[PDB]
Amino acid sequence: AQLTVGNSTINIVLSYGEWPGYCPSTDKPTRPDVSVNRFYTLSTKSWKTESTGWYWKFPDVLNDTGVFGQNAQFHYLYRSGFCMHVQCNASKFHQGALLVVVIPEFVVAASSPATKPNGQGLYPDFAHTNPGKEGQVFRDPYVLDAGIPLSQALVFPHQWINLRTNNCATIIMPYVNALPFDSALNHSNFGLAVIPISPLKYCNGATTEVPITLTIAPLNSEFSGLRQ
Amino acid sequence: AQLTVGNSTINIVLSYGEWPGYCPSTDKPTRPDVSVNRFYTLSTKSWKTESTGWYWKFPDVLNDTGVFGQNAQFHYLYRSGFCMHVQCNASKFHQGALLVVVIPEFVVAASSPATKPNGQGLYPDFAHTNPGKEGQVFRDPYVLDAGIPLSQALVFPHQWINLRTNNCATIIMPYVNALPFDSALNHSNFGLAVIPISPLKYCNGATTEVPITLTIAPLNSEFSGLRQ
Amino acid sequence: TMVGQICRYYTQWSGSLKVTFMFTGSFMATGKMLIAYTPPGSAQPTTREAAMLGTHIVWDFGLQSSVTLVIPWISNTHFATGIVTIWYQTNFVVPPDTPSEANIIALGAAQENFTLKLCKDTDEIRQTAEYQ
Amino acid sequence: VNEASVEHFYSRAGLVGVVEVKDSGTSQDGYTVWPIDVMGFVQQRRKLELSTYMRFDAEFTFVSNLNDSTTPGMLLQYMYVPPGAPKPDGRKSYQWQTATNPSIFAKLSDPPPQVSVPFMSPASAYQWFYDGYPTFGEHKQATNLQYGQCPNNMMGHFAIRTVSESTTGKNVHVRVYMRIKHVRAWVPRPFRSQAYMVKNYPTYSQTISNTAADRASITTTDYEGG
Repeated sequence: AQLTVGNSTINIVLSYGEWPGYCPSTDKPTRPDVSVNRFYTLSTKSWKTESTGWYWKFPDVLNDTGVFGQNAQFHYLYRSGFCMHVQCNASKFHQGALLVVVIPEFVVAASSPATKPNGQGLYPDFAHTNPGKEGQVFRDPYVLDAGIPLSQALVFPHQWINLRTNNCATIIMPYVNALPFDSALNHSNFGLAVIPISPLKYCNGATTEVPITLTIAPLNSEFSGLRQ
Repeated sequence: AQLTVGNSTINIVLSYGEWPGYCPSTDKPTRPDVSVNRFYTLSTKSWKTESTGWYWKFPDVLNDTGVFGQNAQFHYLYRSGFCMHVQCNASKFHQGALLVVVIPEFVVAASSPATKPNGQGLYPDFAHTNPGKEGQVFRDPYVLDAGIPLSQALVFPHQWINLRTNNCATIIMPYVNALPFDSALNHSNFGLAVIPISPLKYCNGATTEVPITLTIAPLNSEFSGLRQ
Repeated sequence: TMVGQICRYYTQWSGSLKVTFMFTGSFMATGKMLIAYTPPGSAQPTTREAAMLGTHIVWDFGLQSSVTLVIPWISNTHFATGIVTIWYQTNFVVPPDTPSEANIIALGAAQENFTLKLCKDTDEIRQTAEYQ
Repeated sequence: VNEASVEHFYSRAGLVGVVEVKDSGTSQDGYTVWPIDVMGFVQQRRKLELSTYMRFDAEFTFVSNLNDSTTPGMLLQYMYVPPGAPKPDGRKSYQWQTATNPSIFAKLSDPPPQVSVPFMSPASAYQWFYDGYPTFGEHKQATNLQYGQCPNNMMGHFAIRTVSESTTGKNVHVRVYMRIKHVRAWVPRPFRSQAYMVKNYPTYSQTISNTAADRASITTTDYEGG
């Protein structure tokens, strides 16, 4: 009951019904295969009562991490998909539900501070646009830190985590863009939002923090224009 | 989900990869078959926090018990194997681990009382050498009441009881000796040691004693030289 | 271990080892540990994210009670070799009325290709007392 | 099933922007440029944001008349400045002539002019959701200005003048109607649930409009609705 790729150890939602491939010879890139193809298990988020949620930006989260992060910040062009596995370790006495959703071209927004003519420029800071490996917390999860409502987020590729039912979720995301290749540093293709729809609840004498865990595997990566 | 031999009711480790048989016509013994072949369920040991362990001596434990005990203390020669089944009844809220190990020619030792030139004869009493049906408690389980370390006891035929995993263990022991037949009263061929490697732990409001239970079936017994 | 006692009667050995872990906690407990192997010539990983890099296995308590890790290409020949660290990946999750502290047991053994050569005499038995 | 197509959902040319060529008041410089935003009006801004990616050809129509509704046979010039060209600085500017800079000469008295613009983007499709930054300009301290903006979506400009040496005393009102055609879309989105504020940025306010209406209790459906 386990599977291993490249000395890394550890149902499936296939986004838009297409399996990520390589681009053809047209329409000489470097293909690292299992060197950069492995399981990156990033840090663990403690999920609490009264927690709003978290989000990531996927070409961004691995920019500082490991071998994939080396190639990313040095090759000029980038293409790849991802296989993303979100696990939650809880007990039969905890209850709650998580909505794991993959938002293509997820663009964070800023909120105007209540009373003001609101014409001046407001803008999300660089921490919210590129949260890095640590992810970022929703201040307003109901609108997804954008204008779109949460209740319709199910139109994106998603999966439910219901603690009484399965505790794991796996989403495979093909490369989606308007260009065959793009910049890994500047452009963020999508992001995960893990949103506790139904809040977390338990009884006294149990574990308060429930450890949501995120593990992401690049798929069919290819690079171009290697600098120093 | 049960099995019966000789009006006695109630995975498997086969010791040294050999199934106990009878000796050939050479190299007229009496074979009782299912009369003495049955399940002897001896008493129950309450396993506690801060319990060191227990051990038995198998030709010895049945000497006072039942029909096998009659033939044992009256025939001059003895040969047989054993099928030994150790069960532990616990709850999903208890935790712990037991090491069940079969030590051939297990020879108890005595400990010198701290300060002394230690040249005088010291020797285990008859209670420790022949514990009988009640078994005997390890005073020092770390050395197995001998010189050998516990951590290497896994070289003997053994099995683990991990309460979160299976609660039962079964070891089949063929007859092992340097002679084809031997004395059931004087000589002890082997013994079981049930050693709580990881201690027992639970929370208030649960059952303190966890009942380790031992059930032993003679196999292919044969006897010689019947006295009065 | 029996391997560690039996390789102290020989001068040189080579081969692979395997190290098995077994979790003795309660059936209701869950969590994850990160078991990482560090090849020779490297120091002990400072933080988990440094260990998350190659040659690790993330191990879940709920799913499996036991897990195994193989150690390649060991040799002593000479005159820092290898390090296995165990990291907390998540946290130790527990329901009510169940113990919050558990134990892990480490087993180890050689594998098929392991070999020994040049038998010598062990240093553990010295025991200067001449009465033995 | 045909009336629910995305081809049919984006059809039926609507009013994109209005623009006024001013010869009358203090201004007295007849001409205007116009950006071709396509998102100018908030209501079509939603329907386009339904998808992430769009590829379409546009058909523009110019309805023009005076303050009072009259059509006294002037001549206008509809100058389409494609992306990456300069813009007229004035009515007599040298850029009104050029070439490679398509023009339409049409008298008001005529039927409205009609032209089609192909798909001009460097990429394979338009995108109104672009995460990340267009350029490397960065040592920013904190300057977040250009986040989310994409250069690839700019379609042209229209410049209109009255084709007169001397200053006319007339103000011309031009309505622009665009018809999306041959449209493909990718990666559906949810509809905007909040009120738009800035034109180019998806910013909302801290008073959060509920997605649905309200009612008395979760049980009773009695008054108003819910």
